[PDB]
Amino acid sequence: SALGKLQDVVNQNAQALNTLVKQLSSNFGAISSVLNDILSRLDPPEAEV
Amino acid sequence: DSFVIRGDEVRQIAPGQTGKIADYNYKLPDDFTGCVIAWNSNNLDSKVG
Amino acid sequence: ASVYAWNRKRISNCVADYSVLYNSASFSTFKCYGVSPTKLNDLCFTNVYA
Repeated sequence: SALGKLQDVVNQNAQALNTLVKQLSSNFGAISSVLNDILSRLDPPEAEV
Repeated sequence: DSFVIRGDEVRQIAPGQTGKIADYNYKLPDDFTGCVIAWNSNNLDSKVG
Repeated sequence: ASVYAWNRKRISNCVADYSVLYNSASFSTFKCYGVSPTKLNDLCFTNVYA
């Protein structure tokens, strides 16, 4: 625990990365969280949206 | 660009549309910038027989 | 079948040549949501429902 001030830092950054990566798995209102799946289901006029 | 179609196909003359006309006859771009005008011509293009 | 008692047909364990549908001229409305029919030739599913 004495080195917390260091470990904390690492953890923070790790979170900020993990969260970031996690935000790839979301949809944000779209029909899928993947990109190729959209490209393999829709034509440009709607895959664009 | 002038031509003639049947009524229910007028809907295909627009961006992002599909069907016989939009696919094989006359296809508009998804980013079309311009006007589409259409009017019935039964009095002119139709005849008995 | 009447709309209130609409029929359902399950499709499984078969190859689906969707062209026969999206290359035919017998249909007035052909509207695919969340998918393009052409791409369905490259896709698999556990079941389909007609």
